[PDB]
Amino acid sequence: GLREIRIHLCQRSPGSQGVRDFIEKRYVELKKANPDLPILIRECSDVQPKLWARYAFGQETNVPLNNFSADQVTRALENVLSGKA
Repeated sequence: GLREIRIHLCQRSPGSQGVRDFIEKRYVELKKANPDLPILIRECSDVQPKLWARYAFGQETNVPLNNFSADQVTRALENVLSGKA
């Protein structure tokens, strides 16, 4: 629903299991779940799990999604990116 999603990950600061879940368990699944969702796993940048989005709405998103769980992040991605922002 957008131009790009770049998860900035790393292991450095506050992280989550929901994030981790997404990262491992849900990665290939969100890649298939949201076909039109560019998915790049990125490295050390800020705290830890930020959601970079650069939508085709042409808006920015770069945010610590530490508080959200595996499915919910992927669905929230769809929420946000296919038509939240």
